[PDB]
Amino acid sequence: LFAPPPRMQGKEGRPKPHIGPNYESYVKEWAKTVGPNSDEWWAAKARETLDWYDDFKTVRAGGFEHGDVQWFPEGTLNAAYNCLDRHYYKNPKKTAIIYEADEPSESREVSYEELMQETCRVANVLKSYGVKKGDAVSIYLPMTWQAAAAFLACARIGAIHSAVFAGFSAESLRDRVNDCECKVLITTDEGRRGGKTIATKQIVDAALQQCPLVENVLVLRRTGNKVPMTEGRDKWWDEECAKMPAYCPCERMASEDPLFILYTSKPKGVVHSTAGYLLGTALTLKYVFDAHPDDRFACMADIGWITGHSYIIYGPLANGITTAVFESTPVYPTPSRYWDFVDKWKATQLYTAPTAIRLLRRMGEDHVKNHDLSSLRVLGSVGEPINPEAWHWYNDFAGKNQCAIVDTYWMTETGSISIAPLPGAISTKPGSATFPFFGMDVDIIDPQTGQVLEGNDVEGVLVARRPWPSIARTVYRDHKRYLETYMKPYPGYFFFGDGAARDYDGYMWIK
Amino acid sequence: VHHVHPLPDSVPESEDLFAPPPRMQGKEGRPKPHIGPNYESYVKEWAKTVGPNSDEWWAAKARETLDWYDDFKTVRAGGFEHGDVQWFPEGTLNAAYNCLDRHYYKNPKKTAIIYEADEPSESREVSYEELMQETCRVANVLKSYGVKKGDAVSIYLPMTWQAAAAFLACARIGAIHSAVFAGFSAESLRDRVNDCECKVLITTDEGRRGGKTIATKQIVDAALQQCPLVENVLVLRRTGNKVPMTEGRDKWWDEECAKMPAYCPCERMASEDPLFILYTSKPKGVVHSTAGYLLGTALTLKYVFDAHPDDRFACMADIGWITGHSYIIYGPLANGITTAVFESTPVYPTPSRYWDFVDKWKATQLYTAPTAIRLLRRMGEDHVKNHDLSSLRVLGSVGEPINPEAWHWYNDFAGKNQCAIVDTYWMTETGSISIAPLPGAISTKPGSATFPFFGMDVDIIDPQTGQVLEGNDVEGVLVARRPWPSIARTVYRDHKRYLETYMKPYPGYFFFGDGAARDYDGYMWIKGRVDDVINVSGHRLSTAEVESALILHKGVAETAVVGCADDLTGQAVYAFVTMKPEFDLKEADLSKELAIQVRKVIGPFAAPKKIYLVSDLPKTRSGKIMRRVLRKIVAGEGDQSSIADPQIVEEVKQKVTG
Amino acid sequence: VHHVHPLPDSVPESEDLFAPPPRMQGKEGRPKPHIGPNYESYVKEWAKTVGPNSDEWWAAKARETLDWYDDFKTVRAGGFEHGDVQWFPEGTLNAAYNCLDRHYYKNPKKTAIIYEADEPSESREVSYEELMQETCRVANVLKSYGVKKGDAVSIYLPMTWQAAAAFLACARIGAIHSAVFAGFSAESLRDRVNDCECKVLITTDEGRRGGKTIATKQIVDAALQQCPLVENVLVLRRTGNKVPMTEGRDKWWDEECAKMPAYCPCERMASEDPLFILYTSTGKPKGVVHSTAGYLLGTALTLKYVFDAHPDDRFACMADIGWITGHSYIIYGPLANGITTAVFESTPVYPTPSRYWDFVDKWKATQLYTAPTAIRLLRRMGEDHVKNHDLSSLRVLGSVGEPINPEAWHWYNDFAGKNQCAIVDTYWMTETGSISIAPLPGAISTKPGSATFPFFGMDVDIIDPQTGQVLEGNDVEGVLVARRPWPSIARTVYRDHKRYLETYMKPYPGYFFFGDGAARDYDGYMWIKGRVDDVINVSGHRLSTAEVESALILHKGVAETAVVGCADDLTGQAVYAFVTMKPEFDLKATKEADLSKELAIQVRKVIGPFAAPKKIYLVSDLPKTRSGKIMRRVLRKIVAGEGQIVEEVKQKV
Ligand SMILES: CCCCOP(=O)(O)OC[C@H]1O[C@@H](n2cnc3c(N)ncnc32)[C@H](O)[C@@H]1O
Ligand SMILES: CCCCOP(=O)(O)OC[C@H]1O[C@@H](n2cnc3c(N)ncnc32)[C@H](O)[C@@H]1O
Ligand SMILES: CCCCOP(=O)(O)OC[C@H]1O[C@@H](n2cnc3c(N)ncnc32)[C@H](O)[C@@H]1O
Repeated sequence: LFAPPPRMQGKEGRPKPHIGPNYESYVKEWAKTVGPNSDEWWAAKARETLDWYDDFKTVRAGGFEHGDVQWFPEGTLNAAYNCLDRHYYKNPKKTAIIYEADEPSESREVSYEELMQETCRVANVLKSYGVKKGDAVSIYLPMTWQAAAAFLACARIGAIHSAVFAGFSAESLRDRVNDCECKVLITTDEGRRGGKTIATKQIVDAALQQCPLVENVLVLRRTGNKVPMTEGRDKWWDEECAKMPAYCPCERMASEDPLFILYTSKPKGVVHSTAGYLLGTALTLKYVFDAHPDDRFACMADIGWITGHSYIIYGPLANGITTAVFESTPVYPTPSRYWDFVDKWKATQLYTAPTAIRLLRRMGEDHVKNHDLSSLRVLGSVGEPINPEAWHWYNDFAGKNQCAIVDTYWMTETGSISIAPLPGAISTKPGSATFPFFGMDVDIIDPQTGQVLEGNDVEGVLVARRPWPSIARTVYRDHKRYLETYMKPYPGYFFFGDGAARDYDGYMWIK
Repeated sequence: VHHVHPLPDSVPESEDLFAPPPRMQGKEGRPKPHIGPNYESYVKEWAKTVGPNSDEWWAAKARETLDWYDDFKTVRAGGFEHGDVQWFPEGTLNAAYNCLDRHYYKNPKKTAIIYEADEPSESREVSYEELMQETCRVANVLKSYGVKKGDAVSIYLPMTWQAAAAFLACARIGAIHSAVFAGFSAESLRDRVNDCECKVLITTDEGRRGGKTIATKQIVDAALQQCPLVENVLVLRRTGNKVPMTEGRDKWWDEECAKMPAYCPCERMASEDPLFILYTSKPKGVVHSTAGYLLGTALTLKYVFDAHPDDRFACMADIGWITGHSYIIYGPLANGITTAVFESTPVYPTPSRYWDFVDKWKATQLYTAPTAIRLLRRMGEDHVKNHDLSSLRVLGSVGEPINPEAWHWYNDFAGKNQCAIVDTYWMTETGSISIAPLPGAISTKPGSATFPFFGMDVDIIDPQTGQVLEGNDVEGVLVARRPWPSIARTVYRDHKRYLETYMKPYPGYFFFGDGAARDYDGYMWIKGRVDDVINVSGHRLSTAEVESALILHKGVAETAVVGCADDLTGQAVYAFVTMKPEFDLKEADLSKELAIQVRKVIGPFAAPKKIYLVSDLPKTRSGKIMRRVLRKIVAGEGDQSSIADPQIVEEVKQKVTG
Repeated sequence: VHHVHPLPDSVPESEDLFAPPPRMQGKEGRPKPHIGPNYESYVKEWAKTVGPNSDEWWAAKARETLDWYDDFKTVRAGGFEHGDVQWFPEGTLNAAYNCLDRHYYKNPKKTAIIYEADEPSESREVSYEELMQETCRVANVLKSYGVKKGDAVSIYLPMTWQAAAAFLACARIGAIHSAVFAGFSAESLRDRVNDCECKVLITTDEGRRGGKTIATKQIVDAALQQCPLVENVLVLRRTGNKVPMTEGRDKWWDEECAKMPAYCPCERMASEDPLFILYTSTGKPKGVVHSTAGYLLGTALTLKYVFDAHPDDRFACMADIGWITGHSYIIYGPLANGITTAVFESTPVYPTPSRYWDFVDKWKATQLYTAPTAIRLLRRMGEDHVKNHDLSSLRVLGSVGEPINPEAWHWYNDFAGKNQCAIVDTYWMTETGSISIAPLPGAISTKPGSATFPFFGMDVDIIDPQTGQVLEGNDVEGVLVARRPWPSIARTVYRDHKRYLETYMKPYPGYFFFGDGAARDYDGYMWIKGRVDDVINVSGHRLSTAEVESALILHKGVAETAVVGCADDLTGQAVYAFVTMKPEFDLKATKEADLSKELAIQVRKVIGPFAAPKKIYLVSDLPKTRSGKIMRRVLRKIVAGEGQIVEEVKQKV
């Protein structure tokens, strides 16, 4: 066990946590977010967290059975306005993105103003190509800060972006491009990671040879090395944006308009809508990571995955804080890079996968023991169970046993963290996600019985009892596959696909 | 000394007045009427809805009745002269939101549609949840075809419940639906599909009505060979019989919808955005806009039929005509009540069908047409006399004048003398009911529409004089003084025809095209189309008044009178007469009895010069008597395909020319 | 004593200050000024509109002046450096609603347009009802061609009242209109049509201007042979004479409109959606883009305050909708205010040079707005055309387009105004959207040739082009800059934002650069001296075109002049003058040599000895654009040797 450490109780001049100090304080608030009286909390949270063009009237409707989940349906908003414009109007020079380049010397801070201006220019480029509200746009970009401008330009005009991880092959890119039927692709000339050159345009050129709908390719000049360019079809990002004004109006989006598709391994195009997803990411960032206005949030994932979607771009920028976009690897130049980064920028949270937490602990304690790491308050794990040898090391060499460790469990289809400790309220057990997040009423069902095994010291499949705002709404042009995979196996429930157990202490353990 | 006479009736005028019966007085546990309990309560509310200070009532009614995304500022503007009528123009709303979403959110399992299939066993209740989900899937299918706000979508569907989902899916996204009655020939379909220039058509494999199979998909294919703009066809699998499916163009409804999410956002529509095009009988595309039309249907449904939240409204018309647009789909669903989609005919499997339907579902109101009333009246009382039917409180009649004889049969046997009868006058171009009794307030006369609805200020003009005839006991052509919210806004891409037809004949007025009389008590009588008058020796006759006289004779089921030129009287009346099957047939003596009764009740100038006793009248598939055919046959123009049974035409030619 | 001099004038400076006359004082039954009665009343209101606390006033004026569908939250944002200017960004509205619907709802029979046809008898009044219905019909026609929000639509229409309907039909549905002056060549039309990539073009069969025919449809057909994207052409039947019509592509306005309803909904536009592109004529055609709310607010406010417009005024701007002046002060400005605006189809000299004054007395115009070129044309025609007219309905007379010489200014004040009108010399540009510097007629005492003081929201300064630094205080001369964005500034150059930044934002970083020379005199009055590019540096003495031309016109029988610089080895540059004499002048009686001597002598007395021209050319007319601006770049290169009025000038040179 490990109760909330000094940095998560207001001591040493730190911000006091939003939920604290004990489990009773967490349960008091979470109880407001589930059950038949939880609309009130969700309605206020919706109106306090997001800027709306038109208010909503209904909080929620629909359910798992037919896949017609609705949240704040009559409201209209825009994700770019909430992640850029509204913070730009309040503090234009605040840093939105810490761009940590592959080479450390090339890093620099990108203000909300600069990010909004680039987003507006790209939005104007997409409009000049004929991209309309509801069209899909594919994005094949590595971890340069302009990836955020690419996402938010699509959201700004109501286009649906579909991000394709920049390590995917020509065939995997082709499949995802063809499935979403985008007519525009946004990519780079080359990607730079761990000191090597990704030939992204070369992969794009070979992929597009079997992509008959793509008519326009916008190419970011990331390296300037000679890459092939197809006349008419291919245009340079900087040359196109130079022609455009640095402001663009926001399309007024219905709450349930699709915000993006994310193909997850045939590739299944997981579709998230606008307000519910945006709310879930902003509330999870705030409470699960205890974000405060001046925080510098360092999520080391990739924007090609949902972790990059929710916890690099949408979550942090919606909260108006600073977010890191890390271009390199955990061990380039040396295995100390994560900590070189943490002290150089004074990151207040770090968020990473157990895979990397174990490629660092394997590289030796010499790379972490002589750093400050004092700016960190919360350390986060995501993607896979953290072995108890990894949990203790991340607490020791990364937190100096003074940061809370949040084991966050979720999936692409949940949009936002489902079960995790709130670091100022929950005492952690290594390898446990502990209690479920606001809006997540989870239970355990016996697969041999189809019956929920109530109580403690139980084990079975993990399910959810009621829809939550950030839940994925469909699988793109394959709603049947959406109902069969998540909704058919346990009627009245959502089926995560993961086994789980709840021990005597009520703590959840994800198998 | 009254110059205006009621439609011929066998009941004395002094005993032919019908006050709201106990079921419409808040007795017997029935809901109390919204407007009651006498005429002055009608006038009291009506007076707030016309004239220089009616904006306040209409602004308030609009905001109470409909859920708006954005409020309106202006209540009304525009006018007849240039056809620029506007209502609530700055407001935005969506018709599918008002007909589905807002009721789904309140009571998702409440029944939206009683789907009464052709085969009675296959009937079932469709919840607001289920109808909304199917509406959103179809809307999502339409968007995947590139249907945008303001695009036309043709609909060629019979009376299954999915037809409501087709209408509402178009409105959900701001597309303009153009519904085509599923009984129309390939040529009529083609003409409508081309005129509206839609790129998408929604239809069935087949339809089932009265136990026969309608080969809609086959008809579609013949039409589409002459509709170059149609790219997508969405085919509902209603029967499952093998039908042709053109690769690429044609997709199955259930297969497309299975790919799509069960919710879809609503397009935020301006008040004056076109909601639909409805062709009449070149085909004239009557355009209605959104807020004023929807408000019109919701208010008339509520007040003309005294609808209350648990009512099960049984309008037996077809969504292919305005009666089904306004009083099956939009009016009843906007009010959040339960509405019937009746897939069958009134006499299938037997003429007991309406009454089986009423008691099975405890229908609270019934709304049908005089041809159906006369059709069941013909088949006798065995099929109706032994039902309860006490769930009914209001019985409606629409489409033509209802002969008093038929009115009394409706009142005696459908209503067991315990329902109010609402004779509702209106047209496709008026959007909603223009003149009718409010059934908790108005004392009814058989054959009279009585008094104008909220927002309708109607007068009678002497057509020779062009001036309004002030007062009572007057006769002329019906006109409306000011625009009302649900009036048609244009004729599709033919605004000149719209102004020339309704707005030019009497400037400052809307011209209905009907002759009308207001009697001594102020009751309005719709007598017929202006174009259909018979002039005999200077006496102008409506067909309805002579036909009402003929049906007072025992054994008569239905008649159609026509005028024919005459050298000494200008025209003469000719009558085609239909008898109940039970009547014992001699023919020459019955015909003389019929002519004598017309001369006694109207005058010798109305007496048919000749009477043709036929076994059936020529009727279209939609049920109307084919009067032009009868006229042209009497006129010697026998050699000059809407006919439901063409063998009848030869039978009529034989009896006239043989 | 003063380093900055007024433009040379025959009147002594101490009698040359003109307080608001009684028509502008609320006497004789005239409306009381919105701002008055003196300089301090102007300053008191103007201080609310600039500086770090001016949001409150702009938010109030925006909500009071325009009808909004959605309110805004942010008043202003962005700046010159990147060209991301935003005003009222979250608000939504529609320009057609604001110029038509809301006035139609209140008083439908009020006259929106006084249509003054080429022939005076063919003129008539167009109600707000009639104009709204024609706008809605055309908007419905455009929607039937598939025009969507954000599409561009070219307009090649002469000055008939339907030009306003075509602009507003585009605004009504959110299309971006691109108007092209109806006299432009086919090659000029082609370039503008292709640049904006429109698929629809609105035009006439023919235009009528001064009894001459404008083969608009013939010119169009030539242009469209090289315009591949244009699919639909809507042809107004202005004359009904036989013009070619291409089957399918071309349709008749009246036949299309007759099929359409006479109401059409308004598209809900964001504040910063583009309203129109307007191409200007030193390089390629520059497509200046204005957005919706700020531009409309600016034209509405300037119309109200610079011309002191009141609800029943009959505003007579004599420009052409092909230029920004007609955009701002014929259509959008006056119709947003709900008043009556004039659409004048003729020329100032058709039928007689009394047309303007015939027009003014026929309609009882309350304000007149025209250009110095027209003023100096009527001047040379003689005063009998104006002398025996009433003209008393007038309260404000305005001048736009170029520096107005004091000689022209007094002729305007004495004859057009009978010394009872305020003269408002209005300085601005296509790129400013609306009037930038002008007298407020109920408050400001005018000097002949001074624009006087900045408008609400305009915070201007003078920079020394030789140092890049602002000149502090009064009695200074340099180049005019603005310190902050204003609501109606142009947002970009269409698909060429880099040219927008390089031209306006980069010359003096931190400021907006107008490209004009200017001086702020000892009283704080601003004087616009000419274009920076037209300045002539004679041995260090920087001479502006306006002051030398204003000197030359003080000579008897001089009608109009242009001076340009060319390099001379001794003085670096020397002044070269092209002079136009009134047509009655006897060129044989006066040897041109003695004319030159008296002219060069007259220049030395008002400006200085360095300012005399090195050579004077007598010409019959000067090279001018279709707008009327003198094409001094042509004269400068022709004088520099580098080669129909141009062939006459080159031969004479
Ligand atoms: C988490 C988003 C990254 C990619 O998301 P994805 O590719 O959709 O995969 C989701 C799967 O990650 C596993 N997982 C996630 N967090 C935990 C945790 N804290 N403890 C144990 N397992 C975890 C689950 O098995 C889940 O199903
Ligand atoms: C009304 C909806 C279906 C028909 O709509 P439509 O096809 O546009 O027919 C309009 C014409 O039907 C006649 N009509 C209609 N209802 C009545 C009535 N209650 N009493 C007398 N005549 C009536 C009129 O002549 C009218 O003008
Ligand atoms: C203003 C609309 C018509 C021309 O619009 P434009 O074609 O954008 O011309 C812009 C240039 O016109 C000159 N100019 C304009 N008005 C004045 C004035 N009152 N005094 C002195 N000069 C003036 C300037 O040099 C300006 O830069």
